[PDB]
Amino acid sequence: TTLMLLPDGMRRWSEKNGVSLDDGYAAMGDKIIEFMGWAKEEGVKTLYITASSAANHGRPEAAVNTFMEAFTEVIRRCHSQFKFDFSGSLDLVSEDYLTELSALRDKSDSESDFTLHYILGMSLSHEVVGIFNKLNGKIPEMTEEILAENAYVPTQVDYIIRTGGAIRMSSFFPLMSPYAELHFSPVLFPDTTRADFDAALKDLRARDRRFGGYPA
Amino acid sequence: TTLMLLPDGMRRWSEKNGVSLDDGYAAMGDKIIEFMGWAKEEGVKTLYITASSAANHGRPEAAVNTFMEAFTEVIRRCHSQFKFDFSGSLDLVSEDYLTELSALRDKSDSESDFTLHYILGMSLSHEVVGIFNKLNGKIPEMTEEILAENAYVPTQVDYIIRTGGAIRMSSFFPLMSPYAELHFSPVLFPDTTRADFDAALKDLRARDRRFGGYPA
Ligand SMILES: [Cl-]
Ligand SMILES: [Cl-]
Repeated sequence: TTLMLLPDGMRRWSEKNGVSLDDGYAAMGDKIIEFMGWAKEEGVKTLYITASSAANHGRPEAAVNTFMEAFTEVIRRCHSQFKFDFSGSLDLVSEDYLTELSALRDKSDSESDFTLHYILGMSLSHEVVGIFNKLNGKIPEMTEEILAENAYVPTQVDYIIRTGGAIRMSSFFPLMSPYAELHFSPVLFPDTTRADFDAALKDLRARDRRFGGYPA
Repeated sequence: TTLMLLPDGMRRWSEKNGVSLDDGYAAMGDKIIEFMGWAKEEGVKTLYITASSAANHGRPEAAVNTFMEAFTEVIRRCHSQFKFDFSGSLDLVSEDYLTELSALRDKSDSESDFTLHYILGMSLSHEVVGIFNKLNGKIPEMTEEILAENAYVPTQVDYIIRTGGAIRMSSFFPLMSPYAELHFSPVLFPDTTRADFDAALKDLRARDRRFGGYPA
């Protein structure tokens, strides 16, 4: 199973509890590690996590480093437990975070049958723009196969969990996975319990799935 | 307000009521006309309807003509009551139907405040592929503005209503509207009542909305 987690709710959890944004993101880091264990136990093989939108990288440098440091900490803690990978709008990410993440990809277990994959600077319009400008005037035509090899999410997504209560995709729709089953939880990400996750998976596993076929 | 309608449930409604798919598609036709009235009354100004996926046009000819004929009939019957437009994977649609729709756009009321706009052969991958190949080697670079002027859905979508109970986007996510608010209705589209529509709007209208800002 391939699962994509949209872990929304950090700021509002911090505000709710009267604690700093650094605390919220620390709680998010701990919850990601717990969630990863739950996913593993339920047979998820690939866990995509939307670390950021393209819009998030236009925030103040200080606030960018808050989330970046929190997402990187998770990988510093657990890179030996999985194959780590990342992609997205890498042009938006500071060199020092790109160097660290590359090192952590290299230090992670390429023989793990579990993949943890961060999407950074996610956004369809930014994604398409980027792919266009990389290949524009360079190749003779685009095909769905060439699109898929340049897409931020390199494989098909079976399920999406969005926490935090918004019922919208925001910047995080996977370009090449039209038939991903969507589960929206009202729980703020750092409050997610194992029962919230189990309810999500019970819903998702019972859906009448649809797979796509050959392009048009 | 801009509303996109994903009117799923025709095939299952016909099966449930023991009738032909032609009868399913005519009940859908009658209901689009009714829904359009309902949307006018609640302040909808542009109503996008997802008439087909790109995948829909790989079905056999007979099956294609059933849906193309039923959607085109709505517009034959009502074109004087709104401004009509259409877009999408026009490369997949037969010349006869493009000519007729093009005539119906012309004969519709271009001075109406209400737009009914059909998306044909919707699919992000096929969309992006098409936009790429149109513009490949033709411009020095893509920007968000240029993407937006070539996208199938030409304006921002505020709300999406998907009937028929699936909780997924299928081929139908609007490329340039990350923050479109999603409402999933379990009702099969030909059974949709005013009360279903009102509850959809009561939910969509109370959402905490978010808007996009300048690209990166
Ligand atoms: Cl959001
Ligand atoms: Cl579907």
